[PDB]
Amino acid sequence: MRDLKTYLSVAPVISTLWFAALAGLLIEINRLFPDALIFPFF
Amino acid sequence: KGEWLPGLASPDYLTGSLAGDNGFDPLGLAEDPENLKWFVQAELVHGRWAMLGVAGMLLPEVFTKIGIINVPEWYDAGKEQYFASSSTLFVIEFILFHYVEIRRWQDIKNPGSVNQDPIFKQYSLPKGEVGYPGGIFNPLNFAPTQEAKEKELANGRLAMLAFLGFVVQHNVTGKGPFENLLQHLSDPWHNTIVQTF
Amino acid sequence: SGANFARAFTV
Amino acid sequence: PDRPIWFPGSTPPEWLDGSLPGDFGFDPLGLSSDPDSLKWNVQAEIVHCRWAMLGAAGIFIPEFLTKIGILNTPSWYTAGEQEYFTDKTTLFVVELILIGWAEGRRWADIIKPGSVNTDPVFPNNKLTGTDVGYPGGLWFDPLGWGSGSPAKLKELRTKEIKNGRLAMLAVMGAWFQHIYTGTGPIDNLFAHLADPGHATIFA
Amino acid sequence: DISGLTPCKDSKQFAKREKQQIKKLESSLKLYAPESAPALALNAQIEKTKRRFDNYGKYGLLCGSDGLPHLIVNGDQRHWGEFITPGILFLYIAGWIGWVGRSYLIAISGEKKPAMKEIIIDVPLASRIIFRGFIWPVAAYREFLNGDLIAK
Ligand code: CLA
Ligand SMILES: CC(/C=C/C=C(C)/C=C/[C@@]12O[C@]1(C)C[C@@H](O)CC2(C)C)=C\C=C\C=C(C)\C=C\C=C(C)\C=C\[C@@]12O[C@]1(C)C[C@@H](O)CC2(C)C
Ligand SMILES: CC(=C/C=C\C=C(C)\C=C\C=C(C)\C=C\[C@@]12O[C@]1(C)C[C@@H](O)CC2(C)C)/C=C/C=C(C)/C=C/[C@@]12O[C@]1(C)C[C@@H](O)CC2(C)C
Repeated sequence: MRDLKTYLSVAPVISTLWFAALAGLLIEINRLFPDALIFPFF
Repeated sequence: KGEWLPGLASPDYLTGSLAGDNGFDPLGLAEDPENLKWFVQAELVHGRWAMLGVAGMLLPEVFTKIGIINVPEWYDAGKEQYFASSSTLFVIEFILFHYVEIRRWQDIKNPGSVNQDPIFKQYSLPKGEVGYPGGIFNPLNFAPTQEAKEKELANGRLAMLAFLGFVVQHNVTGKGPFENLLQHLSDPWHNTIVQTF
Repeated sequence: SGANFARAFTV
Repeated sequence: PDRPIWFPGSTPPEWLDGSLPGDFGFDPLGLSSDPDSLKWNVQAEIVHCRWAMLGAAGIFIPEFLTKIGILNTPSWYTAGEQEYFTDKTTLFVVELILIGWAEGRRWADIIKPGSVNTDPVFPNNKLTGTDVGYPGGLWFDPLGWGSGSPAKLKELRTKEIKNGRLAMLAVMGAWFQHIYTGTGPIDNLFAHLADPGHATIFA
Repeated sequence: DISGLTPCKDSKQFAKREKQQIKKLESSLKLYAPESAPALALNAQIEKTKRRFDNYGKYGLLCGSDGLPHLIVNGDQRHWGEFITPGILFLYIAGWIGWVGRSYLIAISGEKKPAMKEIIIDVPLASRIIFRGFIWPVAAYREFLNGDLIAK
């Protein structure tokens, strides 16, 4: 289990999980708010 | 002293000597002693202002609701007309606050240096700790014990929370704070934040 | 053929 | 050492000595090789046992009673949809706060074993339990049956663990039966008992 | 208004473009059955187009002579949210990232072989460091005043 965690801590795997999570967040934000050219909150 | 979270070890630099020390610094801002001193003075003055602000924006609303005086809400005070234009009052405040705040900053930078009165040389302030001038600022001559300092710090923190709540809960709902409390007391289960907006 | 296309737009 | 195991004739893993309550040497995937992993898994299993046991009781008692004419409680699956005196989100928030306080206390106990055994408001109260996952004290052990000889304690813990495991399996079975078939679990049980031959999952 | 531009809720080319797009969609909508899934998809597309045009009109943009909105990065108070309001936000987030990375590097400078910690990240220390960037301006300003930002 120690070496499994160590391998999952390697650079490519951590990078791909991080980028997948970020892409999912961006995709969900763009789906919830369809399109926007300016910041209208303030 | 106490712990803000049981099962967690307090940071080393916070040794409980300062008034109101509970070892709460998860993000570790006060690692350097100079930062610690600066933030101590900030937490003092920031918050000594907030208590007065909160009392001023709350008590008149209660007095108006019970009906002795008719005073505009804390938001509409700026829209009201006074004896002088807002610009002149702002300039007067700017000059006076410039003077007093530069005096305080000079005291903080070099403790025990600006105690003497510039105009009347004979008068002066007795020596003390930075942030608690005492002397003429203490006419009733109360005892500056540690318990009083802890009480003041706790009240200041509560004032911070009260002011933030006031501002944000007016932003979401245009109704005033005391009227918001009365509305919630009308029916707690249908008038909370979740139920309405 | 319509159901196959609709499978993408279910949400 | 020579306790019965899940697969007779096989060798149990080296990290399951047998001192833990309710042990049978069942860990083919090696998910608890590290010690802290073992502690976390033990705590998670105990909490899951208790929660699933309460859930199984609260699902299978009212439904069986409603099979008789004693009560009229609605089905467990539609309980969330039925209306109440307040919107669901407010109840969720209140439950979140109330359970969050207790969960924070339990987590603080897990990280530091003996730091939350004192009542903060009135310091005269205390919790006498001296094991993680077994708080003891008057609030959680009013009858005092928790304290006793190590052998009896181990036996009682084994009974609790086995009941919890059976409860988890029963709860998952009830959920899957409801989604797959679409009828109350007692109705499925009676239908199976009437015709054990054809009244199966295959149908 | 500014630089000889027309408000986007008053121009006509905006409406003409909207009509052209709507007609283009409705031309393809007619082909399929009204109850079929492609009809629902095309109706959703039409609704999205109408909502986008209405939002653009209501947000106070400025179309040009040819009919498209124009961004103003000048600094006028009526366009705070066009460039300046988003940009500051970006900087904040961007600063966060940078700060966090820098901290992590220092956190591994003590050990004898930091290369192993660079190619194989550790999650506990990184998770401790990640949330310290929420207050990055204050820490950065204090470090700049103290003088620990620049090597000597
Ligand atoms: C880790 C944080 C980090 C930081 C704080 C800096 C800082 C800086 N960079 Mg460097 N850089 C980095 C990583 C970093 N870099 C990486 C990974 C590369 C290879 C792609 C480069 C290649 C590079 C070039 C080619 C140049 C700079 C330059 C600069 C300077 C100007 C700012 C700018 O132009 O950014 C430029 C930024 C980039 C092109 C990309 C950076 C984005 C990376 C991917 C983010 C950092 C993420 C990292 C993986 C986080 C791990 C921490 C986590 C484990 C907790 C500034 C001192 C410029 C200069 O020299 O100015 C004087 C310049 O010419 N950088
Ligand atoms: C001063 C203040 C308010 C002052 C208000 C005043 C004067 C109001 C005046 C008026 O009303 C009157 C009288 C009458 C009206 O007609 C006019 C106005 C002008 C409106 C608020 C401060 C408000 C200050 C706030 C809310 C600060 C909150 C800080 C927090 C929570 C920090 C937390 C942490 O920093 C720690 C402690 C440790 C770290 O490790 C972790 C993190 C989390 C970073
Ligand atoms: C906690 C739990 C678990 C269930 C169910 C839990 C299940 C099925 C868990 C299964 C785990 C398995 C199979 C693990 C296997 C292995 O890990 C081992 C052991 C060792 C490894 O070596 C090998 C592998 C294979 C990896 C269930 C809790 C249910 C609750 C509270 C239900 C509550 C309610 O009903 C009420 C009361 C009333 C209703 O109105 C509302 C709801 C909300 C519905």
